[PDB]
Amino acid sequence: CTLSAEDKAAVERSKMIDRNLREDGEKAAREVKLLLLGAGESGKSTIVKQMKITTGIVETHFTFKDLHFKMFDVGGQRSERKKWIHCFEGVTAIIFCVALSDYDLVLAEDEEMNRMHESMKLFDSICNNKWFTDTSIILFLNKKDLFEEKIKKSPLTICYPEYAGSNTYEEAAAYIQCQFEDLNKRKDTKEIYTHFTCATDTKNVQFVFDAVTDVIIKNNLKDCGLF
Amino acid sequence: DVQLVESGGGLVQPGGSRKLSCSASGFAFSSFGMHWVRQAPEKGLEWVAYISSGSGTIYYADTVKGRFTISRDDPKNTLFLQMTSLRSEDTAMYYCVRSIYYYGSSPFDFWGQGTTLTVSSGSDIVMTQATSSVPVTPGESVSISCRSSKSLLHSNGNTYLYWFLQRPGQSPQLLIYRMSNLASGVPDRFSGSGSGTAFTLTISRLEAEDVGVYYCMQHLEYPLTFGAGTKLEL
Amino acid sequence: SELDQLRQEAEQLKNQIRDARKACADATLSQITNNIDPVGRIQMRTRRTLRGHLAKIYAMHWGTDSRLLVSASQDGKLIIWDSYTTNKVHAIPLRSSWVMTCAYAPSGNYVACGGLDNICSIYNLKTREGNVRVSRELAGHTGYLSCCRFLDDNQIVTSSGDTTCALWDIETGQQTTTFTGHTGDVMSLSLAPDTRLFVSGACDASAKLWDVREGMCRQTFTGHESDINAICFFPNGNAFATGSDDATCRLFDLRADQELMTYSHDNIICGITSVSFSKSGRLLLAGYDDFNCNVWDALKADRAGVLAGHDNRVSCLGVTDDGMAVATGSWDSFLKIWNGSS
Amino acid sequence: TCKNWLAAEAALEKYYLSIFYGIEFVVGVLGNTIVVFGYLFCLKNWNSSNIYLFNLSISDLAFLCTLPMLIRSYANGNWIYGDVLCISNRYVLHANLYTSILFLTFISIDRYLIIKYPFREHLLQKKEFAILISLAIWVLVTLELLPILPLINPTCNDYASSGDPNYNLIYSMCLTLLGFLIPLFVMCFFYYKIALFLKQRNRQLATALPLEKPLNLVIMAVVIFSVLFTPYHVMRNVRIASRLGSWKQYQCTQVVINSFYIVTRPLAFLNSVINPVFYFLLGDHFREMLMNKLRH
Amino acid sequence: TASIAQARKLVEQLKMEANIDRIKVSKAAADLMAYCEAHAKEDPLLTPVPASENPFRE
Ligand SMILES: O=C(O)[C@H]1O[C@H]1C(=O)O
Repeated sequence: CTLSAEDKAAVERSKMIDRNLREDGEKAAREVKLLLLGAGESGKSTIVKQMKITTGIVETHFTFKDLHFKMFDVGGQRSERKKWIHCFEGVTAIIFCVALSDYDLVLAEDEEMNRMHESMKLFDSICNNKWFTDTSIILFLNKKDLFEEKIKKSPLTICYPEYAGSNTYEEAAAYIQCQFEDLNKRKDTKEIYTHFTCATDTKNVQFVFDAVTDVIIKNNLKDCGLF
Repeated sequence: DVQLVESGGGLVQPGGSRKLSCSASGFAFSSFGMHWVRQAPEKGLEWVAYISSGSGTIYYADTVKGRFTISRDDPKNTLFLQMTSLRSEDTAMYYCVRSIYYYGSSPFDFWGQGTTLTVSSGSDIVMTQATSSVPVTPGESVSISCRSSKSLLHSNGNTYLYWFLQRPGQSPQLLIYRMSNLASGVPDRFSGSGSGTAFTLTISRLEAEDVGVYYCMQHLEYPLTFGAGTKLEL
Repeated sequence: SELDQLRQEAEQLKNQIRDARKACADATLSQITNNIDPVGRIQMRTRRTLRGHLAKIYAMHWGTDSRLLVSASQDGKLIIWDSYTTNKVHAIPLRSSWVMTCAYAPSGNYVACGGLDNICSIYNLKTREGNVRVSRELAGHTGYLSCCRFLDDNQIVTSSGDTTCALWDIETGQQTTTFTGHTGDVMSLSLAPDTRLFVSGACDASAKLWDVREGMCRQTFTGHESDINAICFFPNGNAFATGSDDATCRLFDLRADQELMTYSHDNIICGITSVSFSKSGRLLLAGYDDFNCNVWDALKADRAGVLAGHDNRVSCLGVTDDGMAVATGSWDSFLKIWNGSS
Repeated sequence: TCKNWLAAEAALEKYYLSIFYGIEFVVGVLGNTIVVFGYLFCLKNWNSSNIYLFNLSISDLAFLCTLPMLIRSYANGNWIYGDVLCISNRYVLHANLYTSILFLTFISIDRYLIIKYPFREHLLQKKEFAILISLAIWVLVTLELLPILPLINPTCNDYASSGDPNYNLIYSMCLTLLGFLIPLFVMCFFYYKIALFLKQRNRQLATALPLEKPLNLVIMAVVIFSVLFTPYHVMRNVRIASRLGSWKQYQCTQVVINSFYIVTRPLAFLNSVINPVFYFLLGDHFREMLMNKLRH
Repeated sequence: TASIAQARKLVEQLKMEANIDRIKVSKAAADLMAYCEAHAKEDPLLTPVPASENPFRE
């Protein structure tokens, strides 16, 4: 009641700004956000192309069955990951890509550590992070066709000294999947969704859709006290 | 560039109705509040109506309440004034004025060109300009005085007094807002000062384009009164 | 060999520098200041609470008039606040929502921001239209931008995660000078009051002093055990303070070329996110990971007060130019203004 | 043979009512105070579920805050607080009872809508609509309970044993039909839909198959309500109908039925002590949020 | 080549660094104390201001 005319006009402008901010927040809260990770080249670009059809961080937007996704790829950030990973604390899920044909290849740095054992270290570091204690992981195992051929030429005992030994695709795939899924320590509040990536471009977005729907339903049940 | 263009004037019989339109271009129209002001033939300025940004607030002058309606259409960037039962005292030239309000802004900083309208045959702050005409020569310095009936100084440090200059055959132009600040694009020769009720505007030098009429206006409270300006002669 | 010769020469130079520094350490600052009265107990109260951000707040900066301020959030928004009345003046939507820093021009006409996109964006606040528009996009860093500070309306200095600092020219968009020599990510920078030198701190647990005009490093300061997250400059321009991940703050003197005081407590085991001085330099304010801020007697290294009232990390804090209030931002999406009571 | 029956009835009304009322009072006030404090302090965002649960807790507290006078009067054997206190205690009881009953069904509706429309895109999932519905519930229950004033006019007895049995029977049948049965049917329908959805979802995927636990909770929410509320209404209506002149038993059967109505009275109030544990404390997020405030 | 250049640059920087003159610690400490004492009365946070002059009173 002690405000001049211009003060009241400024208050009205501030109220309009508040209304616009609230509307924008409500619009943005209805989207799915995914963080995409992988160790080196593991078919990650192939997955990006599959879902779709220098600059620091790359964002991809797409729609599937009346739902909006935002995939963030941070492979271009070559700085220390410890200083900016906490920016992604509230994502819906993490998509981790692993190449199955790397079980016998060796990174050309030390000629001693093969690529698969580096992927396992990265997966262990990400899964057991303190910022991702309750974040679901969708694990993609790419290049199964190349793996099928490479199985005969090179045995799986090269990478795993303790393998029982079947030297077939059906058993080798299961063994690798078990080795990766065994790194999850707190397997009570976190889940892993595993998929062997196929050439067709429609069976991958469907899997992501199903996993994200399951995650959302469980989040709502936990919020309501029923889970 | 910023443009406001007016239409809808002309000749009207008493008791008739008319609609005036104001189309804007070159600026973010939806974020400005807008005013209609008018000037009778061979007279001074007189505030008519105000519509806020988002059309959440509307104000009218006491002499037109019940017969005039102000509205805006933001998708097409237009402002309308619909007026009914037009008396003979409404013959005037009308101006569309834009103004924006936040901390540090400058309201009333752009005026339209105006359109003409010819009609056939209480506790308001009084703003006084004693002198009504001044002859002067180039190179000298001039002081213009304005007085108020109420103290324009609010209890927040702001004094709400504005200065406008109208050159012959032109729209008014803002010079000083809030008694001390200089408008954008205005030469530094102009300055303003005052205290409470008495205010002065000083022109440190002088040129050939400063001739015209000077008006002082108050923005402390509605209905936003003017004062009959002082004419500077060569 | 020649590599061994150069390594030995570097070690000998380091030993000579250490001996030269140890020569001039006659008495400690605690001994010199053991004869001044304690500051007492400092009590402050919350005067304002600014709400409207929907995510974590990462940076804030005061205007030179001590009334307006700018804040940056990861919801994709810059907000300009009038602190006296709590009104919002401008809200600016950003192209990239991963902002990590923001700055206010001393003239009051421009704002700057940047983040995980490796770009510094400049925004013009005084336009003929009623909207705020982007003026320039400075690109050329190969890592995330962590800090930026205006020198005037046409000059700005930034620090990046590619272990580099840069001084730009806004009109042309070109890098005018480059500052290299750090071996880790540069996390902060501070400008001297005369804007002729600036100091930076990196993840290699060291700080460096740079001459703006000549573009070389004059002095290097070490002593921390972990990454340095914050850095501030003493009011007279002859000393500075650093905050690090080892839960301690330290004070360095330029002319003495060594550390003067360490501020640490046995109950603090979290890192420091921000640091600042008061108008006279007697008090040092530091924000921590354990959700509150601590006030230190700078001359005596004693605790003097605590600012509590946030539900998450204190990520940024600042003091006005006239020294009348403090501002703290946090990961709980609020800003608070603090003032003392007579 | 009803001499022993009368002695047992006197013993029940002397000891059982006071004891059960005291235990219910202490446990319920403790739990509801904990929940109210937790909501008022350790909570930032408010949605429809929070509003409904908070109002249910408030109604439970308001109901529980009217026991001590009844306990003291039953212990002493008389009323020592005035007649206006009689009409001011026995009125708040029933209004809060039925308000809580309605809030439970609105909780069920909201739980259905959360799985029908994730992201909360429905009108009924807005905070303003929730507040309006809460106010409407309070006002409508007060209006429907207003016709009870002239019947409990007094030395003041229980509701079911006061006044002419004709108007008593009419109002009792009307209130049992319009305040108990319809909300129960609505709740059963919506929880049935939820159960069908949760069965199909677990049947259409492997995952960890963990969605049996919310299915168990859905059935418990329905079982507890019915088990505790039905016998009270049945016994109250049959007791009121017993006093009727047409049903002139003129035997000991008049006493025995009365006893069968006393025992069912306190257990029906149990729903206000079970509710804070079942709807708030069994949740992991609420417990963790309270633990964090305890740490601070 | 690359390592030799890096080592030479490091040695040159180290040589350039060890050419300034360092004053005694006591002088710097006294200077800090003098600055803090000279400006003590103009610090509202250290010495609170009466409520009539506080812009943030409410
Ligand atoms: O009138 C009633 O039956 C209710 O008040 C309760 C009691 O008497 O125990």
